[PDB]
Amino acid sequence: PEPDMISVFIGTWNMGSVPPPKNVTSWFTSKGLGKTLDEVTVTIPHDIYVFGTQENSVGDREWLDLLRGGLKELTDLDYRPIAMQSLWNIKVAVLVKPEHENRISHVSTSSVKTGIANTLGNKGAVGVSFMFNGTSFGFVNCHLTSGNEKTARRNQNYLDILRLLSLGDDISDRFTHLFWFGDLNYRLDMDIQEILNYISRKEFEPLLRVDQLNLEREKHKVFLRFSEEEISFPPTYRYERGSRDTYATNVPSWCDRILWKSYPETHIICNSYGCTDDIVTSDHSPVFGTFEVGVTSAYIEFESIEAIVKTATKFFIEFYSTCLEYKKSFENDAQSSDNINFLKVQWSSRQLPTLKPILADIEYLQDQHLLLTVKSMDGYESYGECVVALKSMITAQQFLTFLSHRGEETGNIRGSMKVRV
Repeated sequence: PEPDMISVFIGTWNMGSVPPPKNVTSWFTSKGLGKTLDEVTVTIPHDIYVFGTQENSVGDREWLDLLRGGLKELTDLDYRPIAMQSLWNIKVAVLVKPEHENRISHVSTSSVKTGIANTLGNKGAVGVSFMFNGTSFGFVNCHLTSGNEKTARRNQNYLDILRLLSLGDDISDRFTHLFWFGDLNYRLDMDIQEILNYISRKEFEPLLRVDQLNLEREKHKVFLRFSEEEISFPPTYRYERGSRDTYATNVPSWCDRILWKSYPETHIICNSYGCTDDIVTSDHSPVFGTFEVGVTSAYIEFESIEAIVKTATKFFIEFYSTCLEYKKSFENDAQSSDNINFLKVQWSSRQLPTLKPILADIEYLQDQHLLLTVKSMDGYESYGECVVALKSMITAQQFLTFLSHRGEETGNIRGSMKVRV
């Protein structure tokens, strides 16, 4: 009866403060350049459409009506808005096929301004989250600091959004699938003429080697734990308005991006990632991404858990899951330190709780996830969280993962657990 997979469309477009054209068909249908949807059979009406825009001067009401009208003319379906959020001229909207409206719950929205001198809200982010049956989704649409030289400012904008957006403890591990897209504004570290030469040859690999987002991700400095699909479309900025023949330091760049972060052992596949070449009202080309995503419609026991945490003495663990009705441990009963500012802490089975899932079916349990948070006895401060999938843990089996807190890696965790049915 209920679906076990959905198709999600994500579109991002910096509209350049001018009216869009009446027809943006190519954007909605993943047609143009890059990884595209070419066949009739794969160009499907998606279950969820998410539209993120920047420099959007269309009124909220009017823009949503254009999206609803556009989807209706395209699909013959009356797509239902489930949420929308604007921050000044940064706007996101989520629309769902009518047959799925009953499956949506726990809708949330949020926005954050980023700036030192500027808090107008033309730089920042907007966010929307919800549950589709038992699977949660977060969508963040941003517009970060511009300029070739401002990489460090963009990385800080990212960190500030991650820490301050109140969707649904940062947002990193709040959702089964977190999509982050927009005008990220990362540029190419290369001279204008060399860039244009490579673009003429349709040779994108030499350019992608000097893309600042790729370099910063590779250096572990931003978008930790996010993935991006391979880019095979030309830079989406900066074009002359009225054609895509001519690019206008502001060298050509892939400013407009879609990235995702998913819970372990989930099903997610990127089916398209590209840009249009026939929408020409803005100095940016619209970018599309489509995804196939899995959705979901007994005693959990721990033999032991060991963690290494950054600290300069006693810690406990909180266990959280949507499949539970929340639970906690006693303090660690052992600790040691090979190195200064790191503490190895151990919890024997006596210190650890037994968790009780709501249903006992294997098909239900294999799709669930546990959130573990390590907190200090003194102050109840989080020193790190991680997510463990139950899919491979159903004898005792070992999990091994890493602790994160507010965008910093803060240690690791290893444990033995049993899921009995």
